[PDB]
Amino acid sequence: DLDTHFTQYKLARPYIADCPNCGHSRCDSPIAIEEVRGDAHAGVIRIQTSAMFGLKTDGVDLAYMSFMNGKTQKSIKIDNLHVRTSAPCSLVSHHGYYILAQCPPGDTVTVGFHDGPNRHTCTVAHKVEFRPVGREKYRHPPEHGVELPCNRYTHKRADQGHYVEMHQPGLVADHSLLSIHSAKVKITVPSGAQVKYYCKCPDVREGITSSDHTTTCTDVKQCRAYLIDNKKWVYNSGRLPRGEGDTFKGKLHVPFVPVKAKCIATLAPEPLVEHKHRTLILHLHPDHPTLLTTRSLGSDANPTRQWIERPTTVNFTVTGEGLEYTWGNHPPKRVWAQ
Amino acid sequence: DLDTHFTQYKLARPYIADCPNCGHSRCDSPIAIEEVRGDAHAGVIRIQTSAMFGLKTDGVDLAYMSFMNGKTQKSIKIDNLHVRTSAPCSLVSHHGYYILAQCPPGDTVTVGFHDGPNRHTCTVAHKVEFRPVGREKYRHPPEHGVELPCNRYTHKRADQGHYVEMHQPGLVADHSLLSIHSAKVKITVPSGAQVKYYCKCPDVREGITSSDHTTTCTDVKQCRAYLIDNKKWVYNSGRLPRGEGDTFKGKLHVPFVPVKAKCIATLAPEPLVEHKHRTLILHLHPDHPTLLTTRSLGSDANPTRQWIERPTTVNFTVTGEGLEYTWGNHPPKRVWAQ
Amino acid sequence: DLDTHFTQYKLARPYIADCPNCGHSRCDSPIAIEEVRGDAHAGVIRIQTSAMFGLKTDGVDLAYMSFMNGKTQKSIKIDNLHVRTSAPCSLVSHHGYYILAQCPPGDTVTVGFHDGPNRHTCTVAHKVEFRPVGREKYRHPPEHGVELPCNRYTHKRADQGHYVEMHQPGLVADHSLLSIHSAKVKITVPSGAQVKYYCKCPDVREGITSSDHTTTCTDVKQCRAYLIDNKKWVYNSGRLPRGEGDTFKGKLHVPFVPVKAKCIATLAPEPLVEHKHRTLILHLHPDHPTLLTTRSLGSDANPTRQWIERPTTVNFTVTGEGLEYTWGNHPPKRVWAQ
Amino acid sequence: TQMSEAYVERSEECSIDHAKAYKVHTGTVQAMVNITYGSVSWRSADVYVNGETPAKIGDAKLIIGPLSSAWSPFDNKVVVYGHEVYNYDFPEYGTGKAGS
Ligand SMILES: *[C@@H]1O[C@H](CO)[C@@H](O[C@@H]2O[C@H](CO)[C@@H](O[C@@H]3O[C@H](CO)[C@@H](O)[C@H](O)[C@@H]3O)[C@H](O)[C@H]2NC(C)=O)[C@H](O)[C@H]1NC(C)=O
Ligand SMILES: *[C@@H]1O[C@H](CO)[C@@H](O)[C@H](O)[C@H]1NC(C)=O
Ligand SMILES: *[C@@H]1O[C@H](CO)[C@@H](O)[C@H](O)[C@H]1NC(C)=O
Ligand SMILES: *[C@@H]1O[C@H](CO)[C@@H](O)[C@H](O)[C@H]1NC(C)=O
Repeated sequence: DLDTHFTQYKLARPYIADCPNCGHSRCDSPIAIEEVRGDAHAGVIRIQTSAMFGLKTDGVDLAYMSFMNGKTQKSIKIDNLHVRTSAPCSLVSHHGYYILAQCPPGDTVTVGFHDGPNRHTCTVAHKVEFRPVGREKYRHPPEHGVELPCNRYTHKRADQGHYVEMHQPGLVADHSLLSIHSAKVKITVPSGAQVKYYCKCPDVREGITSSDHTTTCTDVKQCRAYLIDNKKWVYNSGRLPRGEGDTFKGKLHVPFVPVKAKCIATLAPEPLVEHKHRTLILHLHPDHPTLLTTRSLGSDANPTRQWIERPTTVNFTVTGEGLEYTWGNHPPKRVWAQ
Repeated sequence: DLDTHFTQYKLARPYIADCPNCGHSRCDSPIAIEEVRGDAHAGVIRIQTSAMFGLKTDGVDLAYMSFMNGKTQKSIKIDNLHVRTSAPCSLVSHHGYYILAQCPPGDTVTVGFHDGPNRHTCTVAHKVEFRPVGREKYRHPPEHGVELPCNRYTHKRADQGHYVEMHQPGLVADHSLLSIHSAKVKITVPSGAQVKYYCKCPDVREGITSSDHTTTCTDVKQCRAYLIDNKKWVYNSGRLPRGEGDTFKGKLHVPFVPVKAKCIATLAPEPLVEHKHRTLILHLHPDHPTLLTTRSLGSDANPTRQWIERPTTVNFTVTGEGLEYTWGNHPPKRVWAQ
Repeated sequence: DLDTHFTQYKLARPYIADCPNCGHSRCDSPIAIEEVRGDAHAGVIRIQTSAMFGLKTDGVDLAYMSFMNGKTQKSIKIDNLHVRTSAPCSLVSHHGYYILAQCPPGDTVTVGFHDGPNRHTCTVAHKVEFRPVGREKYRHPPEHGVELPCNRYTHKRADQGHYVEMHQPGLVADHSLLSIHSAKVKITVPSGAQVKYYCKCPDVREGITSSDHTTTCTDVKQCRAYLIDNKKWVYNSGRLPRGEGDTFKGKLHVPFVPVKAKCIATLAPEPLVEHKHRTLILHLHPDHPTLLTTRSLGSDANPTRQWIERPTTVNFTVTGEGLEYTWGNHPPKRVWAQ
Repeated sequence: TQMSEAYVERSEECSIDHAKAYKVHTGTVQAMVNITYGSVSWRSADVYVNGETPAKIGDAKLIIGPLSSAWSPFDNKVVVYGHEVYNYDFPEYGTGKAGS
C-alpha cells in the first residue's frame, strides 16, 4: 500500500540549498525551507523542505529520513526531527519533501532534525496565524463545542490531486573534487557522474569524463568543479541553478491536498436574557472575542454587528415586526413584543 | 515524613482518560490533563494529571512515576517530564495526581514525559494569565523591590486543607481479552481480575466470571470484554465511566493548597518632582505599566486614577487643602501650597 | 591563533552567585547572569554569565565549559548550553564570562547548561526587543532586501576596544569545611588556600593557616568558614563581596565589542501609482507597518509622517513646486505638477 | 553592615552609536559649476559664494554670489544621530534632566 507511490520515492533525491538563517547565518543547509503553506483553518502547516523525508534508499523505513551531505546522501533515522515556531510545534506526518505539523501562532518557522553530533536546522521569516472556524476568535481548538465545515490539510498522502514538476536538477559545484596531482589541479568522480569542467586558463572545455587532470591552470579557485548528477531528479526549486540542457518532466503528486473537513469549533457561553417594554436587554459574558450580529425582520433591516471582548450588557429596540440575533455560533433566535 | 501519606500513595491508581489534543488528535493518553488551576499570582500552576507521580509500585519513592500502559502500571524513573506553555515551563514539585509548576504567560498548557521509545504527551486549551501582585502590571518577578501579601500555592505536600473524592473504578473496556480458540471465543484474566462476558448472539448476557469461555457466540466483533479491577481506586474524573455501585470513600488530601505568602513586587523608578505655583509638575519614567492614583485631601475627593506606561509629565492642582498621590508601590505622600 | 587570550583564560576562574530565579526559587547557581546587553538590531544579545567557559583546565578544549561547583571548579562538556527567551534562542559564540547569542523578543532571558545528572538553569527579568534598521518595522531578518548600516555585536572575539576589570575575589563562606573532631569543630583547607577564621566565642581570630581546630566554640553555625582563594582572580561582580586588601590588576578586554556592521533589511512592495489632475494618489499595500514621509519642495514643507499597517489609499496635493515621497526604505522619489 | 556603591559610566556602545549636539553659525556656501560655453564645451570648477573669490579653471575666470537669501535650514541647535539630522533643542552641557 505505502509502496504504491514510487514516482516520488526512487526517482527523486534530496539536495542542498541556501537557507536564509541556517543556524546563525546564511549557510547552505540540507534542510532548506521552501513554500511554507499556512492556509489551513486549525493552524495546520505544510512545509516543503529540500530534504526528502519518508522512505529509505529503496522502499522501506518510514521512520527514516534522507538528506544530502555534500556530493552524496546518507539516509539516517528520524530520531529527533522537530519543527518549531514561537512555541515548539507537533509534527503529524512526513512524506517526500513535505512535512505536516500543527504549530502555535507565531512569526517565524524553523525546521530542524538532529544528526546526533550536530543540529543542522534552518528557519525562514514567514508569519503563521490562527483563523478559528466560524465567528468566535479563539486561539486553540477546544475540547468540545459545535463542529463547522472548516478547511484543513489531510494527513493522508496517497492522493493525486496536484503535481509539481521534478526536472533534472542543475549541476552542483564541489571544490573537494579539485584535489592536487602534486603540481596541477586534479578532478575525481563520484560514481562516473558527469563532471562539467574548465578553468579560466585554456584547457579541457566540456568535461564529460572519469577522473581528469588539468594541463594548464594551477589554482583550485580558478576551475569549474561541477557535477551533473541527474541519474536522480530534484525538485524545481528556485534556489538551484537550472541545467541549460533541457527541463525534464516527471511530476509527482503533492502529499497533502487541502480538504473540506469538519473541525470542532468553540461555543460561547449563552446570554442572560432580560426584557422591558418593546426592549430586549442582553447580558453577555464572553470568554474570547465573539461576533454578535442582530437583524430586524421589518421592512428596514437595520443591521448591527460588533466584536465584543469585555463582558458587556447591550440593548435592542424590539418592534412588533420582530428581531433576530446570533450570539457566537449558537443557532439564531427570534422574538415578538407587546 | 514522606511515607505519612499512605491514603493517596497506596490506594490510588493511575487512570487513563480522553486527552483532547493527544499529539495529533484526541487519543486516550495516560496523562489526560484535568482541572488546571492557574488562579495564583506569581505564575505558579497546579495541574491534576491522570498519571500518578512520585510513588514507585513498591510502596513509596519520589524519583519515580507511575503511569498506566495497558492493564498494568508500568512505573519508571521520572526523567524528562515537560510542562509547557507559550514558552516551556519549569516544574517545582510533583505529588501523585498533582504536579505544581511555574509557567510563563500563554494560552495552552501541555504535559508530557518522554518514556523514550514513545512520548505519551497531552495538552488542553486553557488560557493562563499572570497578574503580579501590586500596582505595576509587570511580567516576571524581579530581582528586588518591595514585597506585598500575595497568594499562591505552597510547595509543601503534607497538608489537609482540602480533600477530594476517590471511589471504585468503573467497568474499563478491553477488546484484547476477546481471543478465540478456532471454535469459540476465549476470555482471559491476568491475575485476580473478574471480567464480564457479553455477546450479541442469544446467550448468557451477564457472563460475570474468572477465566472461562463463551457458550455459543463466535464473532469477536459481536462481543464485549469488560474488566473489573476493584483492588485499587481512582479519582472521580469526569472523563471516566462511573462504577455502577457505591461511592467508595477515602479523602485524598490536595497536595498543594493555596496559602498567603509574600511575593517580591517590582519597584517603579522614583518620580522627578518640579514645584510650580499651586501646581505639582510630576516627571514620570515608568519601566512597566504602573497605576497612578491621586486624590485631593479637601472636602471634595476629586479622585484621579489612570494607568501610565509611556513616560509622560502630568500636572495636578495642589490647593491649600493639600493633595496626595501614590505612584506605583511607593508609600503615599502629601503636599501644600503658598 | 586562539592562544593569545590567556589573560582571560588563565588568570580568571569560574564564579558562582545569587541567581534571582534559579529554577523554582532564588538559589546560588554557577551560571548567574548579569548585564545582558540587548541593544543591537539584528536580534543578537550579549550575556555575561558567572560561569566562565572557554579553554579547559590548562590550555585546550575550546568546546568545553568550566563552572564552579562547591569549593572547586569542574571543566566538563558544553553539550546542552541553552539560552532561552519567550522562544528558544540559538547560540553563536562564547568566550570567557560572555556568551553571544541571538534571541526572539521576550520578557525574560534564561541560561542553562547540562551537567548530565542536573539541570542547573538560571534566568532573570529583562525586556528584550529588536527593531530592524530602516523604516519597515519588521520582526524577523528577511531573506532579501536592501542593506543598511546597523549596530550589531562583533562575531569575533580577538578585540580590545573595551576592557573589564578583574580584581581579587572576596572570601566566600563554606560551612562544609567545618568537619567534626568528636566534640569540637575542625576546619580543613582546599589546597593550602587562606581560611579567614573565627567564631562568636573567643578563639583563633584571623585564620591564615592549614587545617585548624577550634578550641572554644562547638556548633559549626557560629563560625567563619571563609576561603580567600585569590590564586585566580575574578570579575568584580555585584553579587560577590569585596576583598578588603586591594583591587588587583587583570584588566580584561570585552570579548564581543559592538560594531557598525551592515544588516539586511526588508523592502516593502512598490506602490501602485495613480495620477490625477494636480494630485497624486498612492495606491499601496504594506506587508508590515511602514512609515511614509512626504515633503513639498516649495517654501512651506507641509511634512507628513504616518505609519500604516492595513492596506490604504492616500492622496497628495502636488503643487507646481513639486512633491517628494519616501515609501518605506525605498530611495526617495520626487514628482512634478503638469 | 553592607557598603554598596555604584556610579554611571558610558556604555561600550557609545563608541559606535552616539548622538552629537551641534551649535552652528552662518558659514560659507560652495558650488560646483559646469560652463560649456563657446566652442570649449566643458568646465569642472568648484567655487565659493563670497563676492570676491575668482574661479579661473580652463581659460575663463568668474565670480559667484553672494546668495540673495540667507535661508539656512539648520537651526541654531542641531542634533546629529549617526546618519540623520534632527534640529532638536538640546538644553546645554551639564544640565540634562534625568530620563529626558
Ligand atoms: C556641462 O553641462 C552640459 C550641458 O548640460 C553637459 O552636456 C551634456 O553632456 C552629456 C554627457 O555628459 C551628453 O550626453 C551624453 O552624450 C554621449 C556622447 O554623445 C552619449 O554617449 C550619452 O548617451 C549621452 O547622451 C549631452 O548630450 C550633453 N548635452 C546636453 C544638452 O545634455 C556636460 O556634460 C556638462 N559637463 C560636465 C563636465 O559635467
Ligand atoms: C441600555 O443601554 C445603555 C447604553 O446606551 C446601557 O448603559 C444600559 O445599561 C442599557 N439598559 C437599559 C436602560 O435598557
Ligand atoms: C500641564 O497641563 C497642561 C494643560 O492640561 C498640559 O498642556 C501640559 O502638557 C501639562 N504639563 C506641562 C509640563 O505643562
Ligand atoms: C482620494 O482619492 C480617491 C479617489 O477615488 C477618493 O475617493 C478619496 O476620497 C480621496 N481621499 C481624500 C482623503 O481626499
